[PDB]
Amino acid sequence: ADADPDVLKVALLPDENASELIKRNQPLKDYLEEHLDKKVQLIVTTDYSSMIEAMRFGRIDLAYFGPLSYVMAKSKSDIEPFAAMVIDGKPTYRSVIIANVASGVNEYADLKGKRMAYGDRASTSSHLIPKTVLLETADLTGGQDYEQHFVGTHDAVAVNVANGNADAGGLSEVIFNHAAERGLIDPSKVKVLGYSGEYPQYPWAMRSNLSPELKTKVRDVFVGIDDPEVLRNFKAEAFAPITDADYDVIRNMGSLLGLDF
Repeated sequence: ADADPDVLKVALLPDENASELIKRNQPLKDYLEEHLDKKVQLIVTTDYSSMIEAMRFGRIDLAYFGPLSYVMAKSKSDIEPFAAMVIDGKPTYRSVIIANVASGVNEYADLKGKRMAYGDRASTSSHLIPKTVLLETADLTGGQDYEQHFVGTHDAVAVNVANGNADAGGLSEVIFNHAAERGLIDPSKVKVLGYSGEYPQYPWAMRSNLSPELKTKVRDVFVGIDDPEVLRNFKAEAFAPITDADYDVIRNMGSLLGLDF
């Protein structure tokens, strides 16, 4: 492995359409090239598992993880978290549970015997969180009391609920709220059932076998971002420092999915 590579391979969690992600992250790519004296290569893998595996095998250098995919990767490889975005005045985000207006699902309890859409099995806000909400509020167990299907991206969850392939679904609040704006869905075809509580934001992480000097520079450059043109695409105010212990809440919730830490 190279401790100080000329090119940084930077992976983005595939929570949306790859073209949408590359677009959103272009100003950040430019900012990093300037302040790090590196070439940056943006990567979007096919799914969450393929991103976790690429990290374990040393094929990527930096990664923008979701909370659950981060703790899974941390259990398999030597990585360290270093920054998360502050959006709408907080370093947290929520899951939204939505229903198709034509399904007869008017509240959580009505999901009994119906079709629920989740994103990736390794997703926090499109799997772990909404599954937990349904259990705690309505005593409903996935696969036992309702049908569960995994459709991949958060974009796909919104699309499958809106077109009638699923009766209800769970996804990130922010991704849902911009789905009509992007023309993914007809907003009159869906309604909101409820929201989760607030959970820690997506962590940026890097392989720990980068040089100590390079690791310090990466941390400092991200936490120092105050350029409005980089922040605007993310609707963010800042990049905050983080620690591994900030994700213990997710480790404990993951017991429900059979994960041990």
